[PDB]
Amino acid sequence: SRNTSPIGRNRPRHDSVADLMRQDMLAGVRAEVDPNSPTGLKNARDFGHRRIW
Amino acid sequence: MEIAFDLSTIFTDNIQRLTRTDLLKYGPKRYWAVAQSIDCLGEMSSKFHGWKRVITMYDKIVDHDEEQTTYIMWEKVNGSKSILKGLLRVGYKTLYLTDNEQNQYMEKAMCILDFFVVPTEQRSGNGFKMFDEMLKAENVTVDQCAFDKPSAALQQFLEKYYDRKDLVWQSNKYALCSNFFIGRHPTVPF
Amino acid sequence: MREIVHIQAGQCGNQIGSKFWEVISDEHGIDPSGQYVGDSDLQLERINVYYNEAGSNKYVPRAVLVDLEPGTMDSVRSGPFGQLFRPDNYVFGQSGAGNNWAKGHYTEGAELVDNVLDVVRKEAESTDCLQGFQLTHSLGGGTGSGMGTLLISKIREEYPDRIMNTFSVVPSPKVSDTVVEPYNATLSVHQLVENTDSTFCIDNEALYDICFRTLKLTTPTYGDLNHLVSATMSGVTTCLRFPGQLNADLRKLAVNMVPFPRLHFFMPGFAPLTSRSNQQYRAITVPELTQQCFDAKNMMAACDPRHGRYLTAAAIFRGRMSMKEVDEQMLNIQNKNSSYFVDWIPNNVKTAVCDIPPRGLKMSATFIGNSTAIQELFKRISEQFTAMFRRKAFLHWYTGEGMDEMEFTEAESNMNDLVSEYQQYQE
Amino acid sequence: MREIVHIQAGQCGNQIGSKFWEVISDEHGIDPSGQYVGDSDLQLERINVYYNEAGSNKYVPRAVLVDLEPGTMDSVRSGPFGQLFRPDNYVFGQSGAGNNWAKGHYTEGAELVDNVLDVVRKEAESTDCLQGFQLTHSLGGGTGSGMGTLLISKIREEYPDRIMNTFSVVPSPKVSDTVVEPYNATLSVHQLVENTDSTFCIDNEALYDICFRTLKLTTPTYGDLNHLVSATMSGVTTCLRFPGQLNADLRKLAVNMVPFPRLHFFMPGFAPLTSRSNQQYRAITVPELTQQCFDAKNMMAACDPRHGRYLTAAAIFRGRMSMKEVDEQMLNIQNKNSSYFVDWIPNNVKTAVCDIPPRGLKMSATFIGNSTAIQELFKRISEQFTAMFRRKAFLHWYTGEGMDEMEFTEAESNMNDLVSEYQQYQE
Amino acid sequence: MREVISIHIGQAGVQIGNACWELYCLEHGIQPDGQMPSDKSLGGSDDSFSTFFSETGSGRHVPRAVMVDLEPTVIDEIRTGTYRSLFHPEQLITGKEDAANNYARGHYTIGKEIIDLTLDRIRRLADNCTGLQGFLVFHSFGGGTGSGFTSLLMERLSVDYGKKAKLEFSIYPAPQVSTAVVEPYNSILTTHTTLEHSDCSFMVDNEAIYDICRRNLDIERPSYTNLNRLIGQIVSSITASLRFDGALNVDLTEFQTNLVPYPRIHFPLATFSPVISAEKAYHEQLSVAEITNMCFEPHNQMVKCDPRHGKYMAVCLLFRGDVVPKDVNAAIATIKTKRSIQFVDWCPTGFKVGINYQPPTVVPGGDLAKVPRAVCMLSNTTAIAEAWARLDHKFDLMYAKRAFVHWYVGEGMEEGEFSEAREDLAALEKDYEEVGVDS
Amino acid sequence: MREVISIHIGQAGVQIGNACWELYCLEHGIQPDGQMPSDDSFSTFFSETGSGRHVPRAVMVDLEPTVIDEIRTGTYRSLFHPEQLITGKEDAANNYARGHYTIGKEIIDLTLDRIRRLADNCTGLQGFLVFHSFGGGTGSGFTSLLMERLSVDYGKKAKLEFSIYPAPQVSTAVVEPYNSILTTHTTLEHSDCSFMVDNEAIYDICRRNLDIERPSYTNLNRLIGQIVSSITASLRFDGALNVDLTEFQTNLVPYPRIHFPLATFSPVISAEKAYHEQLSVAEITNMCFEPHNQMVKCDPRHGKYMAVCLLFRGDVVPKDVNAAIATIKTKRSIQFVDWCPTGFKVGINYQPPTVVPGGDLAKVPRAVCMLSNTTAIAEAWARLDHKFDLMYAKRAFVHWYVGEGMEEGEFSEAREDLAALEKDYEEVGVDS
Ligand SMILES: Nc1nc2c(ncn2[C@@H]2O[C@H](COP(=O)(O)CP(=O)(O)OP(=O)(O)O)[C@@H](O)[C@H]2O)c(=O)[nH]1
Ligand SMILES: Nc1nc2c(ncn2[C@@H]2O[C@H](COP(=O)(O)OP(=O)(O)OP(=O)(O)O)[C@@H](O)[C@H]2O)c(=O)[nH]1
Repeated sequence: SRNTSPIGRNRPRHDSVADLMRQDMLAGVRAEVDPNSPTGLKNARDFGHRRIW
Repeated sequence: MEIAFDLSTIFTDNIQRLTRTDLLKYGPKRYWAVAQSIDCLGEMSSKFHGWKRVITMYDKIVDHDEEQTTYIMWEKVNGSKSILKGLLRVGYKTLYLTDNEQNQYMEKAMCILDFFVVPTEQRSGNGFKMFDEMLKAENVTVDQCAFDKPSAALQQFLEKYYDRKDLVWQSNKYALCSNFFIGRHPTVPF
Repeated sequence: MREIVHIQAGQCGNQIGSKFWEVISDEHGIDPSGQYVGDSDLQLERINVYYNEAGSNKYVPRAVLVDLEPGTMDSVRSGPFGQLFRPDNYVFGQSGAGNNWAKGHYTEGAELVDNVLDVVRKEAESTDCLQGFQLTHSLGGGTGSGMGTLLISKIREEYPDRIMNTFSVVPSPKVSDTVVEPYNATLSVHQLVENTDSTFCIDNEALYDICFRTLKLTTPTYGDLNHLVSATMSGVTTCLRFPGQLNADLRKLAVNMVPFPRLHFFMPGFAPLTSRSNQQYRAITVPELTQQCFDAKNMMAACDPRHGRYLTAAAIFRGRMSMKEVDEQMLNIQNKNSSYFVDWIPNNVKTAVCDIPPRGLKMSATFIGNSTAIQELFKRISEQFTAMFRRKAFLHWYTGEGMDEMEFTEAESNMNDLVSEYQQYQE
Repeated sequence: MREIVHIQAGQCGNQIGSKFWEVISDEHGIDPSGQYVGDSDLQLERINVYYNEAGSNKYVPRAVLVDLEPGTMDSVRSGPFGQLFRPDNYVFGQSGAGNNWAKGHYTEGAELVDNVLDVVRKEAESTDCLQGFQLTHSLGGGTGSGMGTLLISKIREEYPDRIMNTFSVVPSPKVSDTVVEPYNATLSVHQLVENTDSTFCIDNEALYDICFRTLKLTTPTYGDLNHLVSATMSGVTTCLRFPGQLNADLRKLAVNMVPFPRLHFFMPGFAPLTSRSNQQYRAITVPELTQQCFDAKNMMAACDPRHGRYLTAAAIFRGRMSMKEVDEQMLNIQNKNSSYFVDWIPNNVKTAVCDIPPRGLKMSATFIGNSTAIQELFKRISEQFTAMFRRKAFLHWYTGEGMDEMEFTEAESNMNDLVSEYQQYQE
Repeated sequence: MREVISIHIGQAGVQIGNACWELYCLEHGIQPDGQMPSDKSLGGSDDSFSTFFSETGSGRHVPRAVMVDLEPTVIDEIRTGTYRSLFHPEQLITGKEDAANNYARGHYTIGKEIIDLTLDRIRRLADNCTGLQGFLVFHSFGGGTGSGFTSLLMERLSVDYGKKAKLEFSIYPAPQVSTAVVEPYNSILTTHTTLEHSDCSFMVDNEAIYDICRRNLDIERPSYTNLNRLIGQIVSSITASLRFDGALNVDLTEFQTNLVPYPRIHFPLATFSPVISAEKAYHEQLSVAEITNMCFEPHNQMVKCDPRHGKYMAVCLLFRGDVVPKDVNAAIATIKTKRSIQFVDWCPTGFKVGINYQPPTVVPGGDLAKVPRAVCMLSNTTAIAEAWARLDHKFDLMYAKRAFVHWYVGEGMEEGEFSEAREDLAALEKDYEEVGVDS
Repeated sequence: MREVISIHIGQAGVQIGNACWELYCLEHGIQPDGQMPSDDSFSTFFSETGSGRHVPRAVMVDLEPTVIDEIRTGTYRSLFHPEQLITGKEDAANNYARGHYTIGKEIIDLTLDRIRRLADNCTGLQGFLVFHSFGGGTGSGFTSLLMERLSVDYGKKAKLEFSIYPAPQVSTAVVEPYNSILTTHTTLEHSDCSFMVDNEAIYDICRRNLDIERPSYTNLNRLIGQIVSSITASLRFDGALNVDLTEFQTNLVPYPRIHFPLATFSPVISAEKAYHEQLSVAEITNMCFEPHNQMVKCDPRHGKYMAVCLLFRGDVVPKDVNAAIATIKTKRSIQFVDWCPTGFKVGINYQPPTVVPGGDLAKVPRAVCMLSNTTAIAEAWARLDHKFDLMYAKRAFVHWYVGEGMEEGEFSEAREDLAALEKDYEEVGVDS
């Protein structure tokens, strides 16, 4: 079979320090949560207001 | 991002269809470029979507209990440098599906495990191209596919390019269209 | 030169503080990611009051987020402007105090207060000259009220000469959501009297009434109430951050508003509060602005000022205007309602005029009042505490953490002494 | 001009050198294929320090890879940088030393030493003016700890005046990963004290502690540890490749470090190591860099520097900064930690500022500390060796390859002297 | 982060646990196979599954439940049924012979045979979790196993864990419906242990739920499945605040602090007001005021006692889905102004309102309709003393002739224990009567 | 470049080799016919025919031809080279002398010739793998003779023997104490590492774990194949801190005669229970040291450990291994000698175990094979010594050996040699 063949790896070869050292990466962005999700509803209601003025 | 390798000499065309056997053959020992691309794209997707852990890894794909098919976009820039422009992972899972009127289902349906596009060219005709190529390769229409927790971008993409509405919120945290004639009903409401 | 440290305790404190930092960042043109995206150099100047520096025009608030439940930290981080704060400032326990003042004040509060004080003093020593501390919490809850009182005591022990302002959300019978909240409120009033320099008592009933009658808010969630409280919080400190004809910092407000050391329980308000329908049907000039400032329905303490003589008042204006008009309106509002103000004090209103109005308003005027109507606001809680303590209801929960009925009796006596002191100058 | 020859011995040393070449190629803009893809003229002005020009824009590193087990060379060839090195520079044997110092130092590596020296000489005579040798190995292993010492002795015999830098990973009790590592460690440190001029003592336990605490990494792989060591190595020789305000090469560093010939063991570190979350909210300045270089937790040796007085120290800063700030930081650190520095040397800490920072990094500071705290590590290794030598735990495996029993006594004899010499100046 | 451990004892406990775990599997998107089909549900706020379902290294999810029964029939039904792969094989603890509706048999004789294994499995689960909030114990209050083994396990857990919360959901015997002729004996024998070893004994009657299904769901002839599903709905709504985001969260500790006035007065009444058929769903407005009013009506209580004859001490409302706190405040005001709903004079405010942003989920094929709003009204009322009065009357009538006593005394029980349990129940009802008296 | 010669002697050794080579073929993807459809790991165990067919590097010898003919008629008849399956005419009849002096010598020449033929074709010989049973006649005597000649010819090469120690009470022969005693003397001189196992211990493992109450000799063997594959996997699969046979011997063998390690495979659980159990590195490391998980029927708690090798496989992080080892060392029950402060050796490999179809073991992500050189095996040798004393007091069945050309005094010599070995462990186990 094919799965019987030797399996390589990448987790040992991951170098997370290189990402940490690169201070030039300052994206600071995150995807919007689902508005209908409970966390989305909380963000809209408790942490959100409608413009009054 | 970008990867310093000749992705032209390892992949036949711009769109590459990689399965579990394909990724096993493209081992990191002698073909590290593809595995590094998979890991980098998975990490970028996890960071962008804000997930607590990465969901797409080469190691987590090769050892999975079921076969999965992944898609990646590569473009050679200047000799030994190439860039990554997207990632798509689709697999076949037995879903405990349900529909309106509390219908029951058991039919196997296609799953879009992950769908990430680079923010530089997110809407630049890349996601549509990848999805169309995946549909052509699998010869499977959208009417028999399931989406795993579609972020607002996914459903707006479906609205804009396929006019598919009334997405059902499955109890399995999956989303499907209104077409449920794939199989019979193990349990009718009454 | 007058940096201010912000402390958030409890769920209500955390949410109101998040809204406050959202509004402050809106005023200063601070990106939710911490960058600066403003257009006026006035915002960039004097930004050290609320924001430290992190290099490459990135600023992080001088805010400490405290709560015994990590879920509040997760919600704050996931919410808007969550990335603004610093993770080292996030200090939390294992489980919430469970509406128990003793749990959040003697065991879990005591365990967490060491880390909280370490973070607070680390932030304070980074300031050139701190103006003081401002804290946001809720008296009804256990974590908020208990650990807030503990923090107030510890801070007053550590920084005796600095200004401590707390924006307490006092409980009310009409919008009561906790069974044992009278106990927590009674326990916390004593500490608030003893250690805080000036407290801005806030009630959810008053804010809901404002949202219903002043504005036309339909289904007003907690976000709208927090936004109103945030607007007041930003207004009462606009002189420390912006120029103005007649500046007035927090110490000046305390001096003008506090005749006696214990009579420092204020009554906040926001003037330019008009419904979305009555927007073009009313101007926002100084006269109606002050009239809304002194209107009884525009109070955030849910006690009618008509039932108690005003001791002192302070309307902190913002935006371009004329000092003559402001002085005329203050004199008119003092003369036309002389029965509502103490006769033994000649001038009862302190005037402060800033230069930068809130983003989106031509002018604004945050009103604070040391009225004696707080008698009713505290007397309702005293009555509830008396009724509950008559039969020692729910008291085993408090005594399980190392409490005694003597503490409850002392707190009730202190609250009664406070209300009697207010009644002394009532009439 | 001031060329450096790099030799990688053992699995640990070979992997560390591979990661070091990755880091150097990233800094100098060298493509993994060997081509130059950089965009700054300073990346090419001093490319001769570590590389050799291949004519067609290809730059082959001046590295000699040695290991008795061909698996490491096979992995390097199959790695991302298989074509970077010269294919004839991989000098490998047939079978590994079997974690046996006797084998690699007396028979199995003894056959290979001739070829290794031949390739080292071929690399050396191609240089315009050789500066020194960089040799990476592990004290706990067999082939690394044996071949490295034999090759060091041969090089010192051949090249008496050229400086010798060894970046040796030292075994730790908490990461005890070999039954017979104390024997190899002592048998190697004897030759190190005898021959080399500068040894950087890296410890796996300290690197794990740094990755878990400072960087907050849940799963520290060997790539991360090798990247830390590579960053340290790049920082050490940053004055040989990039011009700066105050330049300090290898020989100047050696002169400023050692007060006596046998006290040439150092504990390095890295300044800008920050967590993923705190990266954006931390202001990187000369102070923060200095108090992180001199932080006890940031040291890459298991021994606590606070347990012994510093002999000499030096931080090789990188990036644009004011030398007044650097001098003030050094003076402040000297004043605060007066108990941790020797009295008989007036100015202990050395400084060096380099203009070009690491790629993607605004500024950095590589710390090198010559302290008596290494006596703790040496005492631990000596105690383990004594425990395993009272009863001759594994002595026969070493006597089978031609050693005498007396050699192990002599090897431990110098450890007592080496510990005493370090302890002699400690107070 | 916050985890709870569910213990289901006896046939009734195990069946209610089946209902509860079906509902939780639907709530968290977990298949009966134990695998979560969603990989992206492992990040973000979707980590709510860690409260009830533990995660293994194979990608499956193992519920934090212990199914224990002296007889193996129902557990074998589980092992053969749809949830074969869900529960951990060593968590499905079985004996060899049932308790035969004998409290002594389930307490000492057959209890001691497997009490050690049960405690070992519970300790093994507790060690794995790091944020154990408390224990949710499900048992029948009038059976043999679910009384004796429940008492033994409760006392052992109280000794070995102490301050950890212990929430009990017991099927209290109905006033008229009785499937066991000797159930009052077991009920009073276990009411002594559950009084000093639990924290919130949410008692339930079978006849009350039968009436609820008859009048609301139009189910003329229901069975145990509907009752178990309703109880599971109540438990899930109670625990929703531990795993879902929403304003005014209610943890277990604050729940007990606000609802339990005195150490012994911890016997509330649990109800699920928005119960309605799918046919009547369209016509109903399902407003917050309507739901809150449906909470307090005597026909929606799940213990067959008249709440009018007693005074409410503390009421906890745990809303779900689209709920605005202004609506809740208005509903509380309307409830307070009603003269029929009598509150004690020593409790001015007794409404611990909890709100959640997770709408209730409906199991396929269930009787309950899909609703956007739901709430559980849990009130500590003095009107529950009537149930104990009925139980005391039944016990006195049965014990005057000393009937069935030999069965109990043949397994180590002594009549002194019967007298002690009866005296304890009399003292408890006296405490309720005396506290209900206004000051 | 790193390949090992494996030799199977006796019925037990041959049957173990069946499972071992099935497991190797599964791991390397070689079809049982010897053809691999679809990358150099097989060089350790298999040789290239130049036509795509891969042949194992094994020599199979047995005096009785029944089992070898069974293999030659079996499914795996196409793997081994047809004329290296060396068979005799009659067995040794559970007699050491029969398999050493009379019948074994007639076939020892051919066996050594085939071993030499494999060695000459070899280029990177690492060591010898010998599978045999102490209790049997041929598997004792012929193994003794063969490994003696192998030590003479290739004294510079490692010799690893996987013997089947007789169980304390479970036995299938009446004269197995004699054979085991006679083999004990000859294993000391030539064998470099003897990983004996007990049938009773594997029976208990298959009973408690795997929930199998009728385990045959087809289940015991699969486990031994897993053990040997885990030992050898560091030679054919890349990983962090691979352990060669020379490294294994250096780390595990403190003294020239103290070279009798145990063997253990921890992640052995049933498929129905594997899914619901979290098999962390700490858990498997902890259950390696359980008394009932060792594949020798002895209590390691009574003895003191001297050298431990942990050969992890699959998804393993070195930090997790270090934490687990620290946790183990903090436990006072697992006692180590005072003169070996660092008695742990770790081998981490990236290749997870390959599960045999229809086998008793489930698919797991990580696995560890712990080989400990402890003094607990002195109890097993003491009980065997007592059995030999009981049988030799009356000279029960020595007349067969005398009539087969063996002196009676050889029994006393072997007895005193085993007594000296037990005294050696008693001496060494004493702390400094
Ligand atoms: N105006 C607001 N009132 C709020 C808000 N959140 C809660 N509250 C009210 O505050 C009161 C106390 O509730 P809290 O959640 O603060 C209890 P606290 O967090 O202090 O303690 P723990 O729950 O033990 O952590 C109660 O009446 C709530 O209805 C909010 O965002 N705005
Ligand atoms: N573990 C295990 N032990 C086995 C197996 N086959 C036989 N044995 C054991 O072998 C021992 C006896 O040795 P055998 O191999 O039967 O005999 P022999 O060594 O071939 O010697 P002869 O009788 O001369 O053939 C007994 O303890 C058996 O239990 C097997 O497949 N696995």
